[PDB]
Amino acid sequence: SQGMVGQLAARRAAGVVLEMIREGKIAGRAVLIAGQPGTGKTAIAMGMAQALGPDTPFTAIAGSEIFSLEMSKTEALTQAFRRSIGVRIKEETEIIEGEVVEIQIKLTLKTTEMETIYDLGTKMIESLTKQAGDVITIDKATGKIPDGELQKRKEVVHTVSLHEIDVINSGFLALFSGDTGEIKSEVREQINAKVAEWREEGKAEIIPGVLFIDEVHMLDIESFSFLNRALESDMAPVLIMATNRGITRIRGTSYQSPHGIPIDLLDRLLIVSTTPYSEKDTKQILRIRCEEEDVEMSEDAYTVLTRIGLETSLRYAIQLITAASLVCRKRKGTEVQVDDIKRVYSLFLDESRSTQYMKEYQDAFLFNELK
Amino acid sequence: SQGMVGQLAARRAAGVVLEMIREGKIAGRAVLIAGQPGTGKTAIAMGMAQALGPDTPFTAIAGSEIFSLEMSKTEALTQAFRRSIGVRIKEETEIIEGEVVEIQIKLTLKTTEMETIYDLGTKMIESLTKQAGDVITIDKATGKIPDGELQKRKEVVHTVSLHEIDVINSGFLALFSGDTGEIKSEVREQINAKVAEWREEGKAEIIPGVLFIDEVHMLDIESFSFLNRALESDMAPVLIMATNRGITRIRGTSYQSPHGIPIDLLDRLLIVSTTPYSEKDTKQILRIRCEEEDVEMSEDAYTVLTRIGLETSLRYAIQLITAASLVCRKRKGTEVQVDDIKRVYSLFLDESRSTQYMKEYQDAFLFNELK
Ligand SMILES: [Mg+2]
Ligand SMILES: [Mg+2]
Ligand SMILES: [Mg+2]
Ligand SMILES: [Mg+2]
Ligand SMILES: [Mg+2]
Ligand SMILES: [Mg+2]
Repeated sequence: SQGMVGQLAARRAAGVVLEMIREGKIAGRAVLIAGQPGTGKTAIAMGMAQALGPDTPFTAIAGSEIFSLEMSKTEALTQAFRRSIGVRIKEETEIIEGEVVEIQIKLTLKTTEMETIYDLGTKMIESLTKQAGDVITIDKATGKIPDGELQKRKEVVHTVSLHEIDVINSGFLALFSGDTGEIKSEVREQINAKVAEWREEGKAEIIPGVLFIDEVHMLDIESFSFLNRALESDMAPVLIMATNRGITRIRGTSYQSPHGIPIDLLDRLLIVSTTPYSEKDTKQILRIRCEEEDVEMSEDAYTVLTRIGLETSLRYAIQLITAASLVCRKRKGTEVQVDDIKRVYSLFLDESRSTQYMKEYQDAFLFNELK
Repeated sequence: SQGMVGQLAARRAAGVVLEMIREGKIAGRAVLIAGQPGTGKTAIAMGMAQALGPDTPFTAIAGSEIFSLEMSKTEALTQAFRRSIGVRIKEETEIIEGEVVEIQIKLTLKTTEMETIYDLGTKMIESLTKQAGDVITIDKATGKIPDGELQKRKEVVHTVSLHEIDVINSGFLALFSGDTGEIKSEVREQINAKVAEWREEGKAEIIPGVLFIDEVHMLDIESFSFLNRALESDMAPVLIMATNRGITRIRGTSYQSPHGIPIDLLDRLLIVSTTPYSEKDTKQILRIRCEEEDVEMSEDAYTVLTRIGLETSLRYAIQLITAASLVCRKRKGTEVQVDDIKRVYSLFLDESRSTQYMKEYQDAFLFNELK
């Protein structure tokens, strides 16, 4: 584990894809992550974005989320793609770094090569109040920590997605306003042009990110045509789809097809697969979520919760970590124990027990009926 | 029973959820109450709102109620969410409290520290007509019941839902007017802005309440996308859904799914379940509804009506309380008896007997046919 747990084979395949992307040998190609749910597909796609760069746009959606009352399928996909396409701007900031020589209430700084007196404002004096070398950024303040020049320059790369720029140009309770969440079509075409001229001027760079679409089988034929068209664009992001369906109907038609994907799009897919998490992987993941939530848990508790993860889902086992720690705090305990796990397991149902919620009452009802 | 009866396990689970809400560990999470109908699900959700505060907005809808001739699905949900989001305003009222020293027809009040003469209007004199210490609110009147100052200040917190404000800004027979029941989209965005500036000024506070959606399986995929988006908002209420369906189709698609809910939304659900009411719980509830309706009922009558509640539904047994008391009043009786229960049970059908209404006539018809 160097960022995530398990899924060694899938990660290995993902690595080969990353080398295709860097070598440019993935033009007009997308990825499909087959496998059952809860096998770390999102982690795979997310880690691929990071592998391309520290600030690579990553967007994760679900197939069902393009059918909404707030947007059209076209608008939903457009936003999904514009969140995954980054614009990289270089900010050039001036930074005065030097050794403090004197303060007068004028600031005299020096490097090993020069010395200068800088006028001091009221905000600077106070800021300064809160003979050793430091840093000062212009139109800003101090950062107490030099040779060469006193005023040097530091670069600050900024990465912003096309969608982020859409919002800046075009929010509180906006969801509950009743009006759609569309972006004006004439605003995007203004931003598409502003970003086009900046790129021609060399002031901006386009960084195609990673768009992850889970439950891709929920898309209909119209939406797949959109995706297929996007893979032919030169600025498109790395498309990654996922589904646990084998063969199924193509929504919008009466035709079966592998994963419910039309052939024109299947033809350009690199298919990978994830397997279910082993007993070791499951406990490893559980341990990592406990540290993140600052939850101390007994070893007998890890064993039980791990078993629950294998018998139900890793998503469900993680829910119980938050619940068990509260049950632990109520009894003034210091670490989650097996009893805490048993209680929350009885209080909160997993998807399988929830779909058969009476079977537990029928058993009890019959068990008492025999008395 | 400290507010409601039975459902100890479900209430226990609900309590653990309340601690998550208060600790903030429920971001992007909703609740699903599985179980059969008539098991106090609404009471659970309602009690959770009260547990958050005395004036926490609570809204209860049914899945089928978003499909109407008066609103669109978007409008129906928007109102449902805006009824569940509260705006808390602090009114600062001046209250003169002091000991009456003299009346002149001028009112002289005093505390243990000061004394003052207040001019008296005609309304005040009359109001006063209807040497001991009392209270007076300015621009109002008297409340006959002190040290410190004479004019003190009392705070009156006011809680109003976003929807209540929508109506104030935007009624008799409005339902039968033929025109839709929409709120102008430009009016909400004006109220969203007025509430936004008040909050920035510290004059208003947003109180996310509790939205309860029963029969959630009636929602279609478009509506579930809306809910999933709302759980990502920071001002959203605590969403609570319910259904007695196990696995069923996702309306708008041809795919089965647990409770007819898409996975993107299932993934973020804490599932609880309610069991059927026991014989003891059922009689307890019946006793409480009698006191509320001011109905005296014999113990042999409670036993019979309780049995009816177990064999049909608690909703139906409660209907018979109103009917039986009228049958009781007709015969000039003082308390409902078994006979009163037997009569109304024969006069008013439960859902099961109503769906087989001829079987009672066929039995009688055949019974006479044999004579
Ligand atoms: Mg594995
Ligand atoms: Mg369709
Ligand atoms: Mg599960
Ligand atoms: Mg019970
Ligand atoms: Mg429909
Ligand atoms: Mg009934």
